[PDB]
Amino acid sequence: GFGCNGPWDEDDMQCHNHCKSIKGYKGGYCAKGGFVCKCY
Repeated sequence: GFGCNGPWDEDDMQCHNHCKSIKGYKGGYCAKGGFVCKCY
């Protein structure tokens, strides 16, 4: 979700911006074959 819609629809920036809006996270990217927005 959050832009991570598989290896043909992998919007890392959308995920990153989603993750950065959550207190305590620095960023994010698509993981698990493009299907998971992973925040860090």
